[PDB]
Formats: sequence, structure tokens, C-alpha cells
Amino acid sequence: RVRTRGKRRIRRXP
RNA sequence: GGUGUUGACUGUUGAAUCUCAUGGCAACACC
Repeated sequence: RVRTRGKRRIRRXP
């Protein structure tokens, strides 16, 4: 999954 | 309040990565 924080791309596993 | 680190969930696609979309707080450290 790809999470997004404060308009920031976060890559977390699937 | 600013900076850094960590992380769950919906759709489509395709096929171990990458890009796009959803939600929106929490924890720890430093100044």
C-alpha cells in the first residue's frame, strides 16, 4: 500500500 | 509549531518495483 501524509508519498509494502 | 521517523483502509489497472486514488489522525525523537 502507498500511504500519503501531509501531501507526501509514503510507500508501505503493498 | 517546526523538522525527522513509523503506519490501517476503498476503487481501477497490471502482474513482485513504479505511478495514480481513499482516509487524516496516532506514536516516538529533536529544536
